Parts: sequence; C-alpha cells; structure tokens
Amino acid sequence: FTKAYAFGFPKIGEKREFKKALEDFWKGKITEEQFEEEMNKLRMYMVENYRKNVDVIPSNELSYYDFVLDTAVMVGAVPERFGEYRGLSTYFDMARGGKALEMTKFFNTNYHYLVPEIETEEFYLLENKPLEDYLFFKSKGIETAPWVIGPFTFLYLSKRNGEWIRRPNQMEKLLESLVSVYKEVFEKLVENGCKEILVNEPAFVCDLEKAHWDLILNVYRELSEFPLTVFTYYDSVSDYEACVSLPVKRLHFDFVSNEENLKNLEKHGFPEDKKLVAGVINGRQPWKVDLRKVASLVEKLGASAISNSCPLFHLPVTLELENNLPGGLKEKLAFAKEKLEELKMLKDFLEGKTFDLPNVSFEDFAVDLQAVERVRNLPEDSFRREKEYTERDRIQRERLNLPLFPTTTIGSFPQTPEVRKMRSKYRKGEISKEEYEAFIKEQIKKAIELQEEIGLDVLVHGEFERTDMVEFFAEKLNGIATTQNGWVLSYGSRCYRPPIIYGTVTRPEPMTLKEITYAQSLTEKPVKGMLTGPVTIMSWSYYREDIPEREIAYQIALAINEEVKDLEEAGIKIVQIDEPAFREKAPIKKSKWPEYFEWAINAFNLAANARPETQIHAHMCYSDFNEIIEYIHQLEFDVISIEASRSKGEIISAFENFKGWIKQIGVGVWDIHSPAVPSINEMREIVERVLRVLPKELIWINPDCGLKTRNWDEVIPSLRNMVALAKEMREKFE
Ligand SMILES: OC[C@@H](O)[C@@H](O)CO
Repeated sequence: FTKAYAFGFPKIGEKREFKKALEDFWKGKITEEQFEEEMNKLRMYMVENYRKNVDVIPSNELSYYDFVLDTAVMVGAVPERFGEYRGLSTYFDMARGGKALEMTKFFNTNYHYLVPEIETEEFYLLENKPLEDYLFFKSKGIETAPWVIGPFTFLYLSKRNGEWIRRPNQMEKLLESLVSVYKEVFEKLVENGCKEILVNEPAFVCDLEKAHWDLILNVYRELSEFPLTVFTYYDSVSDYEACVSLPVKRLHFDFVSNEENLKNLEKHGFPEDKKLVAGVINGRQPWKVDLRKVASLVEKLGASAISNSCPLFHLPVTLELENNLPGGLKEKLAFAKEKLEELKMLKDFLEGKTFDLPNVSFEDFAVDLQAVERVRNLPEDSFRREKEYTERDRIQRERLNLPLFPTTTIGSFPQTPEVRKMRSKYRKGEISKEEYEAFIKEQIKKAIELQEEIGLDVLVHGEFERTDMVEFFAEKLNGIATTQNGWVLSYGSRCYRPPIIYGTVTRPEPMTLKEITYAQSLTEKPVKGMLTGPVTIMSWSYYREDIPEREIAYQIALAINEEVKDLEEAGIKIVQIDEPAFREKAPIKKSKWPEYFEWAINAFNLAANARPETQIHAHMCYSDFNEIIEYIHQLEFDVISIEASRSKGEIISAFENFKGWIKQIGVGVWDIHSPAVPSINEMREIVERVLRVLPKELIWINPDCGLKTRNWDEVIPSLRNMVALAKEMREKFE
C-alpha cells in the first residue's frame, strides 16, 4: 500500500468560475449567498478531482482571496482600521481597496499573498474555518484533512510595525500565544473526527538560524498530540537533522526543486519513529515525467507515501482542451489534473496493481543545435560592452543633447476602452493585421504629439499594442508556445497564462521595429525602444528542465540582443530593458544568490550588449536596493530608473552609499498606484533628497512605474507638473 497525497489543486475552476464569482459579487451582480453557492460547487469539483487520484483529500483550500489572509483572520489578526470583523465585507476590505493589507510575492513564485499586520501580542480564535470546511465535507460523507499554514511560516510572512517578524527574538513571544490558538483549532477538529491535518511550513526552506529551529522544535512539541503531517517546499529544508527530529509522525519533503534534501537524507538517514512523504511530482513545471524513474526514487527511499513536491496551484487546471499547441508539445505536457493522474499511476505501479508505466523522453524535441552552440561557445565579449561607462557616457550625451534633469516616462500609457476593444477584435480576427496596425499607428501619433505638447525630453510609443509584457514577446519568439486556457492564479481574481518555453529560443523576425521606428519618425526627440529582459521572460513562463536555467536565459538574451541591434540599425538612440525578475526570480535562500546572480547578470548584459553610442536604460520598480546593489552595479546599463515617491527619495540611500557609483538614475517622483495628481512641491521634495549626495548630472525625472493602470485625465496633469518641476530644478541648480 502506497498512501498518496496531493495539495494545492487549483481553485479557479476549468471555466474560471472562481474569477467570475468573485467579480460578479464585487460588482453587485450576485448576492453573498449566491457567491457562496458557487464556491461550494468548486469545493466539490476539487475534492472530486482528488478522490479519483489520491488517498488523502485536503480541505480548507478554497480561499476567497488569500490563504495567508485566511490564517490571519483565523487567529484574530485583523488591524484596528477595519473595526470589528463582520465577515466577507471586512475580508474583502482587508484584501482590496484603500485600506487593504500589503500584497507581496509568496516566496519565489508568481502567486501573491496578503501580509498580515500584527498589532497585538495576543492571538485568539476569531473564526475556525478549518473546522467549517471539515464539517461541510463530512456532511457530504467525505473525510478530509484540513490544509493550514503552519505557525512559524505564518509569522515569518507577517509584519509588526512595518518590519518582518523574522528574528527569533521577534517571534518567540508571539509564538506561544499563536500556537495556543492552533492548539484550540486542532483540538476541535480532532473532537469532530478529523484524522489528519496538513500543516504547511515552507518557511523551513529559508536560510534559518539554528535559533529558529530551537523555536520551531518547542512549537511542535506543544502540538505533538495532534495528527499532523508537515509539508515543506520550494527548496531544501535549512536544517535537515533539526527538521527530522521534530515531534511529528509524518513529514513531507520536496525532492524536486532541490538536490540537498535527498543528499542529506542519504547521509543522515530518516528517523524510524516517523513516516516520509515523498514530494516527487513537480508543481512548478508542466512536464510529463518518467514515472519509472520517479518510482525508483520512492523505492530507494523506502517511502510509504508520495505526493506533489509543491502546491499544484502554480499550474493551470487541465491540458485537455489545449489542441492548438505546436506539433508534439501537448503529448509532453501535464497540468494540475494530469499531475494528480500521474500520482495515481505511480501509486498503482508502486503497489503492484500495474506493471507498466508510459515511457517519457524528449531531450532532442524542438532543439535547434545551431542556435544552441551559438550560445554554448559564448566568448566573453558578448557579455561586456565595447567601452566602459565613462567613455559611453561622453558619446551618448553628445549624441542626445539633453538638458539637466531630463524628463521621460518608463512604461505603457493608459488604454482607453477603444484601445482594448481593437486589441480584442484583432485577437478574435474581427479585423485584419493591417487594420490593427493602422489603429496602433494612430494611438502612437496621438501619444507622441501629446508628449511633445506636454514637453517631455525622451519619449515612448505607449505600448498600446501590448497587454502582458511577457506574452507580447513570447508570441514572437520561436521555442515558446502560448496556451488558450492555461490560466494560473496570480492573486485575488487576477489570472495569467504563463507561456511555455518548450525548446531552443530564437527570434525569427524583428519584434518591435515597426512601432518604434514609426514613433521616432514623428519627432526629433529621442524615442525609447522598449523590451523585456531575459530573466523576466522565463520567470513568467514554464520552461524545459533538461537544460540548465542559465542556458535558456542566454538563449533568450541573445534573441533580445538581436532586437537591440535591429533597433540600433534603425537609428534608435535609447533602449530600455525591463528586468523586474532580476530580484524576483532569485532563490528563496539568499545563500544561493551568488550562483543565481552570476547568470542573471550575464543574461541581462548579453541582452544589453549594445554599441557605445546606444544608451541602455534598466528599469525595476523595487521598493529598496540595499540587498542587491552589488549585483545591480554589475549590470551594464547606462541609466537605471527606480520608484522613489513612496520613500520620498530615501530609497536613494543604497546608491549614495555605494562607493564609486557614477551611473545615471531615473528618479520616480510620482506614485502611479494613486489616482491623485502629485503637486510640484511633493515631487520637489523627492528630487531634492536625491540630490543630497549624488551629482546633479546623474538625475532624470520620471514617474514611478508604468502608467497603464491610470486614466488620461490623471496622467496628463501629473506629467505637466513633472515637466514644470524639472524646469524649476534646472533654474535652481543652473
Ligand atoms: O526568504 C523568503 C522571503 O524573502 C519571502 O520570499 C517569503 O515569501
């Protein structure tokens, strides 16, 4: 007998019933009772999928917005600004709106959770959702195992007075209080017949201190009387011996995202007093795997149970209807539903109920050797630009002829309903390619003339022809496919369809030349080429695992550099490369950052390997650069734009303290997440702060980030104020 587990199955539904329910309810289209009924249908669909494939059925997974927020509500962590917790009304206020909790990435994934704000030192059982869901399924004659976020990870993902609660001394006191509530929840479950509880502790894979583990041991000793099964994923646990010594009867390890868990288990063994649950089916990638190979790992480990490595919600629901993928790709893929079926196959095989498993091997599939070696024989010169910054700077400035404190923007422009409809009609084939392009040309012209009128120094074409930055390029690159319904939850009701890098990546034709060249033909002002970095493209896409990550990254980077070269040839003087994944794609373990940044840096530089006369702008809307400034410094950009409104310019500290910093900085002086129009005085405070140490010639003035989420009536007046401010600064520091 091989007990099979599974967790994190997508909640959105095959027809995206979840997204529609949430949105209809918010718009007032349906009632709370109707919203609930729809959610229960999804609940049944989920456990139905589980029941057909695995032995242990999870419950408490259908979150109405975020499971971390659900955990906070469970323990009473509701900020005072929300008043008494009413229910859904309060829940969504904490989730979205002007008073909502901060939203941030869940570990190193594309799912975003809500950051609990701990205002009190005493937790209490506000709502027992785990019990609620457990009883709901029991009433349907279905035994389930509540899926909950463990107490250590919960605090680890939370903040107290604006700071993370991550040091042992910051966690210790709160934990005793927190575990007491968990104890109450667990006791009630057991009293009601609950046989197993799935506790998620992914924080165990962070670079923890031995002091953290001392705290964790004490936490679980207090919960040793409950039927707990602890899961860890996204990487190897930070202290194997300490982890396996925890007083829990069942322990799960992710044997997919890392090799350390296995090596450590082979070297130190695994306790006889507890059972191992082998996470052997990947939840982060959509590739079919040779179940005979997986089977051998499980057999060597003598593991009594199996399951996916990490939550399945990082994958789309089903591959079933994906019948328009490039030839041969569909047969090598497997989404959430198929991953569950793989666990069933593995279970049956391991129990001798079957003696055969489908063969899986496609190493040569979609592999373009000529392009591969083009990257494998990479000579240093493709990673370092011809001349050093100081020399390039001299050449660029004489070429650009820009004033002190030049102004520009750094992203998309707002998209009217008309722009959206045209893109729609185009995708549906309602209109021709020539027709769509003509429309785009019109929007670009209007945008260019508007910037001219407003008085900006460096212009952008608006990107009215793009929706998702990564999808835009994925559709133009060979080796990358896009799905029709491969939806994956990002947060709340927001879903995205990750592209699939299934083979060697190359750029067959120019991807952005027509729009950029056209925009530039309308003005004497320099117009920016706008591209997305290599690491960002793969960060938002699924990709082959039988090739090192850095190779895929360099392949993409080379393709991007070809675009850069075509832009240069076309006379484009400035090229911006947005690489938000530079930090966002970094390992959860900062101890693994050296190896990661080595190639992330090389990938960007390969993509940005432009002629000395070509000004390269790197763009990243990070809230702080203190922990990565040393890596940033190795990127061969000429200008780097940052968001400085939130910190009122204090984010500049990482730059003024970097000895030898001499590159230009595009200072964001306007928060594009607010409809409010920044006053000239507000922006002035920011620029003045930035000018405290750094020389004035390094500074550019621009908005914080893209503008596509704002309306024109907000953008125009803010842009004019930005120009007015820059003009003022020039007179002052003339
Ligand atoms: O160390 C992991 C931390 O930086 C966050 O990604 C957790 O969500």
